[PDB]
Amino acid sequence: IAKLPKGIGYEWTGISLQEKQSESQMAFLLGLSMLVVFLVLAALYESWAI
Amino acid sequence: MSQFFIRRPVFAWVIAIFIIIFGLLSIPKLPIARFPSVAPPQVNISATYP
Repeated sequence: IAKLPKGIGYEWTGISLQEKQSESQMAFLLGLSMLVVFLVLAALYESWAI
Repeated sequence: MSQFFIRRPVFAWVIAIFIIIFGLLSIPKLPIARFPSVAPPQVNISATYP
């Protein structure tokens, strides 16, 4: 699409827009899901090293 | 009693860290306005008989 004449945009729709949206969130959802368990384990084993 | 959080300081810090994180994930999520909807809502019915 970047080789087209200038002024021609594009968009994704349907199954593809819901696929591109699913790929931008994985690094955030894997970040929180590892940050939450690290927090809740410090609440049970009284330390940061464990 | 309330002597629980003297011998267990790490349990105190994660509750303080949890609401820092959840609060900072919500300041971009809040609408910025000058006033709430304090004024009563109006519904205009416009006719035409030229």
